[PDB]
Amino acid sequence: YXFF
Amino acid sequence: DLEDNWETLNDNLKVIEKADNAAQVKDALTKMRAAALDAQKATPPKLEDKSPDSPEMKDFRHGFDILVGQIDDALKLANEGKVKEAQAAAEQLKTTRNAYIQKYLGARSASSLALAIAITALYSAVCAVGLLGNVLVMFGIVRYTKMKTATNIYIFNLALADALATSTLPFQSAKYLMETWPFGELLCKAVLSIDYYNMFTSIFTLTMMSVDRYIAVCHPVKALDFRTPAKAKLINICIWVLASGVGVPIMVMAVTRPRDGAVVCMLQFPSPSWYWDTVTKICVFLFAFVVPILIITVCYGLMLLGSKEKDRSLRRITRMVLVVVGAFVVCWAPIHIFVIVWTLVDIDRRDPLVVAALHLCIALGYANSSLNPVLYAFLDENFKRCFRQLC
Repeated sequence: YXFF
Repeated sequence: DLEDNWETLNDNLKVIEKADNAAQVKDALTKMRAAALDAQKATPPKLEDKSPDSPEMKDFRHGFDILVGQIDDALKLANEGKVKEAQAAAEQLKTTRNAYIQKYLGARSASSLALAIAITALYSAVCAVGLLGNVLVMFGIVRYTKMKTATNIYIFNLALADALATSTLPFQSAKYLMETWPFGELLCKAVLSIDYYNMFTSIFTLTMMSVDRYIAVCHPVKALDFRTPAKAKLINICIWVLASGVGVPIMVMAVTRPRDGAVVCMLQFPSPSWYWDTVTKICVFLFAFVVPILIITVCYGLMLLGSKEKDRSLRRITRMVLVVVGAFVVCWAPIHIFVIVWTLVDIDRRDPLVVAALHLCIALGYANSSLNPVLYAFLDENFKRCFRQLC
């Protein structure tokens, strides 16, 4: 975590 | 710094292509010329650290002297009021840029590679530990009939979520090194939703362990009725079903798409994405962090308020949960803060020390999964024994  | 300059050339070019007058064309040109000169000064990655007067370096530098020349030409036209003519001249330099200088850009910085290798290392390192370490925990609990404790059944649940989490890591490592996602859509969907399951199922189990300790301590009479293993299993399954209230929608929403030369795995929020994205990012901070924390802190606050070995035992096991709870917090507190800053406070997002620090503390998040099994086998005696018993 996190991502696009 | 350079990709930034190459950015402003492209942008100003299309401002000229959408322009309606000489002044605003002129201005745009004048920006590009500055961009092209500070770009010329810079060394690009394909030319990592060649001789400052190598043929290729001399040749790259040349490309810009050309481009500048052409900007001073277009600027002579716009100055004289010749707008359309200045625009046409601007059209020909997009090509002259691409024909000469473009063959030097696009590559990854040596720093950036170093980061990627550094990550892959840590990941592999976490991955080899956690995946191993929690398969053991999961194997140890089921196999040995002597280990079916209410709290230990909750740990199983953690070791499961952590294990699953650490199975995705090498895929992330490969994504970083090779700069693309070669594993297909299904596995993209698998990896992201697993990353969300990991956060909630962990923090919900850690809330229920905390609730569990509390009823154990403050209501030992009542406990005998609710503190059974069969029931813990039920709550584990509930924790997972409930978590699926967040995990399944991501399962669907996550997808694989090509973008700017590569294939990238990502979330697709129904428009407006940037809004719904924030929505979720807040909820994850509340409902998988602060709100469960407040519950735990309450649970623990209240316990500040029976036989020889049983009173000592409760203390040891209770003190174990607080550490894992705390250890959890300190691993995730960094990244949960960072992401809320990242998506609300507009800081500088391309700096070496910034990006690294982010990545280097996302890594801490995932390090929580390799830490757990160690803490179990160094703060629980039965776990400590089993792990050095095997070998």
